[PDB]
Amino acid sequence: STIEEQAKTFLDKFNHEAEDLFYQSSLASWNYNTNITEENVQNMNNAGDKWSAFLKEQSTLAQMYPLQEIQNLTVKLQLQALQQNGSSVLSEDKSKRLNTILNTMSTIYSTGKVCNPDNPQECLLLEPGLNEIMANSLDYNERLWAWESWRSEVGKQLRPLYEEYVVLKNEMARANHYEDYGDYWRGDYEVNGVDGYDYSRGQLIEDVEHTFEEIKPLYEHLHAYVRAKLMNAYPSYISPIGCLPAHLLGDMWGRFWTNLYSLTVPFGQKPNIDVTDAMVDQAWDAQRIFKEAEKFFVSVGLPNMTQGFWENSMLTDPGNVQKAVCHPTAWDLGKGDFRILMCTKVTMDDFLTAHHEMGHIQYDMAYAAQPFLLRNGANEGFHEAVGEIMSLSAATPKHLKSIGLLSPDFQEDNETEINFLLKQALTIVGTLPFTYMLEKWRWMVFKGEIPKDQWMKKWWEMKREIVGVVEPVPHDETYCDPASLFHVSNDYSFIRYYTRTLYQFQFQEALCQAAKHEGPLHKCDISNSTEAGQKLFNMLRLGKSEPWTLALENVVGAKNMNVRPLLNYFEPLFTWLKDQNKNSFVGWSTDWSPYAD
Amino acid sequence: TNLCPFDEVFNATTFASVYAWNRKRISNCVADYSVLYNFAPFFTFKCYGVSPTKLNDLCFTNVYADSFVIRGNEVSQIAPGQTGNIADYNYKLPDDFTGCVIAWNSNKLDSKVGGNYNYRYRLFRKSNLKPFERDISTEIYQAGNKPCNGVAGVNCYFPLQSYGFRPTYGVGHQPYRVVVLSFELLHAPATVCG
Ligand SMILES: *[C@@H]1O[C@H](CO)[C@@H](O[C@@H]2O[C@H](CO)[C@@H](O[C@@H]3O[C@H](CO)[C@@H](O)[C@H](O)[C@@H]3O)[C@H](O)[C@H]2NC(C)=O)[C@H](O)[C@H]1NC(C)=O
Ligand SMILES: *[C@@H]1O[C@H](CO)[C@@H](O[C@@H]2O[C@H](CO)[C@@H](O[C@@H]3O[C@H](CO)[C@@H](O)[C@H](O)[C@@H]3O)[C@H](O)[C@H]2NC(C)=O)[C@H](O)[C@H]1NC(C)=O
Ligand SMILES: *[C@@H]1O[C@H](CO)[C@@H](O[C@@H]2O[C@H](CO)[C@@H](O)[C@H](O)[C@H]2NC(C)=O)[C@H](O)[C@H]1NC(C)=O
Ligand SMILES: *[C@@H]1O[C@H](CO)[C@@H](O[C@@H]2O[C@H](CO)[C@@H](O)[C@H](O)[C@H]2NC(C)=O)[C@H](O)[C@H]1NC(C)=O
Ligand SMILES: *[C@@H]1O[C@H](CO)[C@@H](O)[C@H](O)[C@H]1NC(C)=O
Repeated sequence: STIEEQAKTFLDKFNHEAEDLFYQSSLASWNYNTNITEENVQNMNNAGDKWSAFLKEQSTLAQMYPLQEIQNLTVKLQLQALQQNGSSVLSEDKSKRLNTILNTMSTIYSTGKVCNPDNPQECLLLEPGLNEIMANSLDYNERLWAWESWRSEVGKQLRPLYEEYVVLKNEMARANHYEDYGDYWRGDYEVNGVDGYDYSRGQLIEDVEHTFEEIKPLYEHLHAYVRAKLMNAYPSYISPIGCLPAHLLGDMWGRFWTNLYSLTVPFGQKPNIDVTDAMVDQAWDAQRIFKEAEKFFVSVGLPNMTQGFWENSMLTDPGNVQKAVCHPTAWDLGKGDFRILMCTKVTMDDFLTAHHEMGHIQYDMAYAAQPFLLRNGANEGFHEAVGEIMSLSAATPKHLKSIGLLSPDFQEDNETEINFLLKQALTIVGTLPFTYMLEKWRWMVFKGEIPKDQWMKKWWEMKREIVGVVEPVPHDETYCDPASLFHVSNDYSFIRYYTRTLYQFQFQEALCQAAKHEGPLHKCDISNSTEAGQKLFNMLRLGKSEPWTLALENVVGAKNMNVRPLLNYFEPLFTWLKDQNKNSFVGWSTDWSPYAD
Repeated sequence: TNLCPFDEVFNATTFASVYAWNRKRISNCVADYSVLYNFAPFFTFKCYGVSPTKLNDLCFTNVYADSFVIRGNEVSQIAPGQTGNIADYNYKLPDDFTGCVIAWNSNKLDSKVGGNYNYRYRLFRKSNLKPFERDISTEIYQAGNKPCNGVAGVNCYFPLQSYGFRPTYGVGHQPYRVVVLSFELLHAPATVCG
């Protein structure tokens, strides 16, 4: 009779219809992702299309129950999720234009190629050509050519599209009562109407900047050290006080500094840890890898994988006959069906990735009992954080020795751990100012704070000031280097990686405390610790039925994001960098550039 | 001195969906519950009123055998007093129950790769079913106060939802063929012996 009762009944109808239709779509998508055939391309599309149509119909139907007369917080959550119409608040004309622009930019990124200045029929795509250059090449001119030509051939195409994309997405977001599209994205972290746990959309900005301020020392010392090493590798190119050149950072954008490891390893002779040879020497196959992942998760009290997981998952490259999409993925098809798709190689990289993806699966099985709409992480940063802490635990020498791959006569010293922590910082800490700055530039462009005529001009200022990176070629406003990354020209919020990095170390620290771990945090393995597993399941079982702040407090006992676990994980390498830089400039000047002579 | 349906019920072709469970009068005949209890693939063989093989030594007036199909989470409800989704909207066990509940998997046959929607439940009903009651009526549910003269739409839904049975389901969401043996015994002539 009341509005909340009718809304409860509407959602009851919706959940069952949705389980069936979403299972249809996921199975066709699997079909395709395992057994490539034009046919079940068509099946994936038709199934996903019926699913999309069902969602639009149920969203129009859901907007007929106002949240203003609904009290059950969980009901209000589900209805608010089904009510976010999105791009259907624009005119149909503007929605078709927005979608046209999105598809054009996506296919420009995926099909943008550059051809060498000596052979107009030999070209490289981003993946794999230019990526292989930027990840493996040590020659300066080859790297510079790759960088500049990717941003001029394909970025120049993306400039006007991105301008119109800004206009349309700001219209879309202002039409759903957000101040701009960036505020719309920040709406993921929003929590209203639960006393002691609320969280606003600008509070995300404030906490991101406040925690980044605390990260700044660790990053400045890492930057000065990487500069010392690269300047040893490129004397006539890098200034000892200037920014790092953009095209010598490891990948196409300087998103991760991991590929600089060869050029900056502190103790370049100390043996690095890799158990691949041992797995092959003890006759390990993919079956054995995933069995060990299952064993790890069981060791802390979690359930072992369902019989469906073993009957249905694709854990190897299925030969040459049928092609498959080998990107490691974890699938929750719903209705009790969990799978992993991974073309596993008997290596340590794939060994760690297996525990990462099985952590995804464990998270899915925990909140399986929640309603359909609340079967997800606490916010956009919880799944990947959960997956990361599994690789953290299973990578440690204590665990590798535990499962028989590493011999008990392995000597952990003060050099090999510095090599390890430096690789970890090159991957993890290295991406943090990059991510913060990129999403900040986006947030300002969406809020209207950067005029079009200054877009790139602001970008490369922000590159110089926050990240410590200078562009090797002056760029006027004909470019759109932001869009030259996968995540800007395909419409994805980026702050998720910053938040995920911080979350994963809060998790790992809280769990290692519950596991009574002595010593530095990075060495910790949470195996055989049912109390850590219980403390984690207390948050995994929630899904997104409680505020993300409350889910976080369930693990770490704190209600807000916090950098101190990151800095604690990296404190040994912090002090080591402070020592190594005693004969180096720490910081950077923003006005030096390789082209200004 | 004839034997009781033995294979007619258990080893059948297809079971009825749960909203329209068929009930068969198992009477005037000697039952083989002595040696059928020992087959043992059943995933839930629990008699909530009497001993399993001892009950041979006690004739009953009119054993009722109700046969239908559910899933593993639905099996937890075919129980006296348990009111989940299925024991209060289609087939409720009386609180004073005395008979048997036999449950086994059924994936191999009652689930088909592509959505066997033959087997259905009731999810909506104006009132909670009363002990040992069958409702099969396809009247549209009157959730919204508004008149829903056979109308299918806002706040009024088809009260029958089909299990989208499929092989690749979790053991809890999988099909289970399930038979309830209501043992009754009173002054009426007891002609079900063993
Ligand atoms: C990947 O998808 C293809 C596309 O269906 C699968 O090919 C199928 O392979 C099965 C045997 O493995 C065959 O089934 C045949 O189906 C036809 C049509 O229903 C039927 O008339 C035949 O008697 C037979 O049952 C057939 O080659 C083909 N089925 C089709 C075309 O529907 C392939 O098996 C899949 N790969 C995997 C991982 O199984
Ligand atoms: C908001 O709406 C939900 C949806 O109905 C309400 O939660 C419901 O609470 C009832 C009664 O406590 C639950 O029924 C219970 O079922 C269990 C079977 O597991 C049984 O053991 C109990 O005896 C009881 O009958 C029902 O599960 C639950 N709905 C769920 C969990 O989805 C809730 O009370 C409303 N308000 C708040 C503040 O949550
Ligand atoms: C999946 O988990 C079950 C439940 O814990 C495991 O069953 C245990 O198995 C060990 C060794 O096989 C026994 O010592 C325990 O007594 C069992 N306990 C229970 C409650 O069953 C099972 O081992 C796991 N699956 C497989 C295939 O090993
Ligand atoms: C987690 O517990 C298991 C069981 O005790 C440990 O594995 C055993 O270690 C002993 C001694 O090294 C050996 O007999 C076997 O290799 C294991 N199995 C059994 C049944 O004892 C395991 O080492 C523990 N985890 C860690 C990190 O030590
Ligand atoms: C690591 O151990 C060696 C052992 O002789 C020592 O000389 C060295 O000083 C230690 N580490 C550092 C950072 O100096």
